Amino acid sequence: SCPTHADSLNNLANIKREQGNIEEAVRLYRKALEVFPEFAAAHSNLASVLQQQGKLQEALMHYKEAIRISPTFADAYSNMGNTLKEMQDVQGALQCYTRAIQINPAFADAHSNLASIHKDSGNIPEAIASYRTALKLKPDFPDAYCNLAHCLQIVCDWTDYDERMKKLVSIVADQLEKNRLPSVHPHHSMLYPLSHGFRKAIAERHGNLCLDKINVLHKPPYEHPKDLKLSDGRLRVGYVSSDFGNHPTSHLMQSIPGMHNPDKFEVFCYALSPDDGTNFRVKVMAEANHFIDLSQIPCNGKAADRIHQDGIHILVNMNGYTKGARNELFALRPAPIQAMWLGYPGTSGALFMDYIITDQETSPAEVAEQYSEKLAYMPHTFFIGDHANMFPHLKKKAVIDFIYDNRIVLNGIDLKAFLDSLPDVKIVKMLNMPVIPMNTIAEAVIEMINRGQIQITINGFSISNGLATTQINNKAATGEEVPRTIIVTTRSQYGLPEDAIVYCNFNQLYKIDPSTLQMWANILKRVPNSVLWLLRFPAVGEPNIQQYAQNMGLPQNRIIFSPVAPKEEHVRRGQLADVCLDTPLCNGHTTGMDVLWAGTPMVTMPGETLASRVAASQLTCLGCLELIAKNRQEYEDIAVKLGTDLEYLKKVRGKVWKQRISSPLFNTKQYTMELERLYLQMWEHYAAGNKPDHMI
Amino acid sequence: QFMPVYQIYL
Ligand SMILES: CC(=O)N[C@H]1[C@@H](OP(=O)(O)OP(=O)(O)OC[C@H]2O[C@@H](n3ccc(=O)[nH]c3=O)[C@H](O)[C@@H]2O)O[C@H](CO)[C@@H](O)[C@@H]1O
Repeated sequence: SCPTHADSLNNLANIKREQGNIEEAVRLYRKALEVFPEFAAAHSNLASVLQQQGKLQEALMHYKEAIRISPTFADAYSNMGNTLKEMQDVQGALQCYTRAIQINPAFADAHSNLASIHKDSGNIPEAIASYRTALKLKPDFPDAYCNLAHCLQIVCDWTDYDERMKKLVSIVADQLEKNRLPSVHPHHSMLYPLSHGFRKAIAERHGNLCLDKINVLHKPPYEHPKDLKLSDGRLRVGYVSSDFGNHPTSHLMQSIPGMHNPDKFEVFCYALSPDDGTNFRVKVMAEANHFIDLSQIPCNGKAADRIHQDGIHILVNMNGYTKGARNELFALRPAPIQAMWLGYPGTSGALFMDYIITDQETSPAEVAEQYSEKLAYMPHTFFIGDHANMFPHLKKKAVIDFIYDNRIVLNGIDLKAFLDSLPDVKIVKMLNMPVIPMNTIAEAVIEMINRGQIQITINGFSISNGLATTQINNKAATGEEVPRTIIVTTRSQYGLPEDAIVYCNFNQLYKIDPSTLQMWANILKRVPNSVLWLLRFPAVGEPNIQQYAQNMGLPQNRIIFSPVAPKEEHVRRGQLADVCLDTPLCNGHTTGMDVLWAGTPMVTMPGETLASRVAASQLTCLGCLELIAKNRQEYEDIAVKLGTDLEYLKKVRGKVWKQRISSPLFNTKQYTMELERLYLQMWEHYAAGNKPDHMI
Repeated sequence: QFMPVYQIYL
């Protein structure tokens, strides 16, 4: 039992760890702890390497031993807190982080970890403060700097934005050049001016973390099917998602599994998350051929075994590097063909994914180098929404003349019966828009809006206030049910001037960048009386956006903020705007479908990353190419023309209002059949004896 | 409470 002998083995393991050989490091750390057990450093190092192998319980054990041996070991506290956070023990993580700060007030890593815990809980102001404290203790701290950079992005804090972006690029440059895990998350990387190669390298590295966690399983490669004989001529497709529930993913594709052709396909749905009781989860469980709750199988080795023995041919990754992802399942390759579909707007960077389902308008062959996987093109757009199914009451509308189409709006499944009950109704032809003229009925509706009342009854029909949806029917409010009443939606509800062009953007404020606010300021200045409609998403960003708005010459009233609303109210109130200004940095993907379903045109400026070219692809599939701008000048000009030429605004709004139903954008049955065609191409390729290659 | 941001007049 020689401590110097164990010290030499410990340093030997540290070298082997720094050579990316986690298993040799493990062997030597345990070798050191067998020579001299009371070796606090060896316990913590073996804990760190076991933590990244995924053996959290064992890592926690060795962290406690190191802290027992030397209680002043603040580093073991913060790293034990990281282990507890990975175990969903946030309570214990806080105690570890705060006890480390108590023991060593100058220990920056504990402050940074405490900032991360606040960030994960939505406490962005407090996460910012703790990151700043950590950077004050340790100025060179890439994890603290990059995470703080994301927080400032979330709240639209653009102080020293240009210098920050350059520092982020250099940090990623260095970390990639030193074979270290980049401090920028791959999902965040599409917000900073990195090279496409930098982005792909970040994604590849975050995917190799999965390999480090599955290599400890020692699982042998699987035998994959080579035909459809056992499947009865059916192609077995497995959709893996942690978002079968009240998540935007289900809001886009919940009707897709039920629309597969049962003669050719067998649909497997693997939920990575437990049942949240929402109707989205109910619909997918009912309509899918099989539904497997992989959240009941934590072991990725066994969960991959379950997928393999189900006989999946094409396994679809709908998470990417997002919350709830379990891409270790895809790393064990239980299926012969593995593809990325919707949940992640980027490349996996890794080789356990073979394809990425996209379109030619979002992923052109020129930028086909930003994707590690091969490209699988869909006919028009890879993007789909379930708005035709979730919000059919928004299929037709009516207005009240106090003749705009977006000032006092009515929607309802039983609307046409109510309009026929009224004596005088004017039909503005275009299919057409009824107008309720000013009369005792209209007076009562406006009184209900003004008085703050929840609902009224007119000729026996239920007239509901658009702001009271959640107390009239909570599942109608969340989009789980179609409203059974008639809903009134006015500009006075949200403070929109009744005589103004209303530009809107209901995306999260993290997608706005200083240049985008500059373009919007230019557009608002050139269109007199126009307003910009944004959401408190988050609310702490509202003063920051307002501050930069004043700097660009816009007075206070030019930008109007409104609270975030339930899914149904959010989509319905998009009817009140005239034009939607999309965020060029990161396009509104689900928000883009939401605004287009309302019949509201959307000006976009496609970029180079997939995240920046989705809205353009949506507009191309819709059939509105005049809304797609090739540069900043054209983006501003298009929006100004829509805002100043009311006749042109009227024609384009009618164009969107009709092509939402006519174009394939919202036709889920078409999308599924084309998805099936692409699936069959991929299998024909593979069964012919071909490793994955581009599809068109 | 569902009051509007401003009110619509006669
Ligand atoms: C950059 C990014 O992360 N993009 C993803 C995002 O689209 P996208 O970026 O458009 O959407 P978000 O992740 O920001 O989520 C916004 C969601 O909140 C809803 N909402 C918004 C405002 C409001 O007042 N009320 C309300 O209910 C929207 O209808 C939408 O469902 O989710 C999609 C669904 O997985 C993915 O396909 C996209 O790749």
